Amino acid sequence: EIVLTQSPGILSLSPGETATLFCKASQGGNAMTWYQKRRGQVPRLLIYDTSRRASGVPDRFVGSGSGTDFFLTINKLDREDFAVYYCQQFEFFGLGSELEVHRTVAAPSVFIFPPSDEQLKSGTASVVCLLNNFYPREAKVQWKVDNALQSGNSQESVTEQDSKDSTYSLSSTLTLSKADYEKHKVYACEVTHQGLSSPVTKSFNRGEC
Amino acid sequence: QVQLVQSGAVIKTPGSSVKISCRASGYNFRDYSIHWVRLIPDKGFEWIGWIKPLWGAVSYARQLQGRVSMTRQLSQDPDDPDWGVAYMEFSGLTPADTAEYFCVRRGSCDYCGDFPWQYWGQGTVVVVSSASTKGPSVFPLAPSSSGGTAALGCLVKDYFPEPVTVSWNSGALTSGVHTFPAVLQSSGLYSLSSVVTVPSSSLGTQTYICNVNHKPSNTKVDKKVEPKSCD
Ligand SMILES: [Cu+2]
Ligand SMILES: [Cu+2]
Ligand SMILES: [Cu+2]
Repeated sequence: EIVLTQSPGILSLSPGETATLFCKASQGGNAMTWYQKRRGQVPRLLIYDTSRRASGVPDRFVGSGSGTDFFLTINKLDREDFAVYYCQQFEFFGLGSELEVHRTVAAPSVFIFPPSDEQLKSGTASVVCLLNNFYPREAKVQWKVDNALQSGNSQESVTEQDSKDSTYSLSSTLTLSKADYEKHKVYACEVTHQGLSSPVTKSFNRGEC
Repeated sequence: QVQLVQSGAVIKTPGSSVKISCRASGYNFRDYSIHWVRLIPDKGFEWIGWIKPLWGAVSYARQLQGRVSMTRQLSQDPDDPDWGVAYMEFSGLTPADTAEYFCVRRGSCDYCGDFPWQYWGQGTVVVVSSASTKGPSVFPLAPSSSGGTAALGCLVKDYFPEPVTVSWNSGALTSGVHTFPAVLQSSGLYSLSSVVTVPSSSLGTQTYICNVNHKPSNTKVDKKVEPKSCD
């Protein structure tokens, strides 16, 4: 079988700059194919036969390489070019390289929300931590319950990159039984991010306004 | 104009099979191989197989052998060869098969083979789950107990299947809103939250209502979000 290894996993650039994406094949001498998949859109053939442009593909896309080492270059990239790019040989695919928009570092504003009294009546407590309008997307959210670090009982969700300001937002939801929720007092979300000189904690005390 | 049009999204129970259609037009259907490929969350593309419509010859991915059955319907009038329908039936489904499935076809290159896919169907989402349809419970994410920026929201919990739509104040509030992609919980039910940031000074003057719609259960909820009642 053939293995195709793409790099980098994520490339962060601005419109007008030039993007270089790499796809390495485990076997030499086969032609390379590239696809573009914009978020939520049908995949699109970009390059075939290593350097040939598919229908409607502008000349700023350049496919190149040979042997085992293949490249997709996007010259003076357009805002429409932020997407995931995949290489292919026969039935075999790379795992994709994502082109995302670079911007200045932005620390997240952080908010914590207690479970509502309505939900608690049902036997479950959801505690939510919001990280708003930050860049880059990498962030660490740690839940603490009376300073005990939580593991295995939270789920995160991250928005698509904002089309105007290029930031991300993120939620983390901690799920507890009502019984467990009522056993402890201090509920805290600790956030680590490149824009923060030290981690930021937001917290509330159960039963306290 | 080559066109490939697939059947719609579907929910399937574990152990069942799904038959997806690919209605082709704009070229002689008997003369090109139709391929199938799926895009799997966290794993990428996986080629499924191909079918050559003339005689129905097929080739399936070795690791999927037994799970795949491709068939086709040909035009029976030789006056009218430029359409056909290809089918891909995928059996023994498990939640790992939740993915977006595509019929694809090569372009104009006569020497490049059948794998460089110029033409794509629009995709068919298949969700494999044992869960039953269920409308969401909507709970407030209440603004923290200033004059500055406050955050508030709605937690939309325990619904199946996707999707839910959320608006604020019947679409009058859009700036600062973030409606997060849903997460699948260990229960097999989805959950998401929708939040908005606003000036703190507006919390006593402005009403904030999230409008939650879950068409699969025809659930519609309007939840007013306000500061929690304190002593
Ligand atoms: Cu483009
Ligand atoms: Cu405690
Ligand atoms: Cu925001």
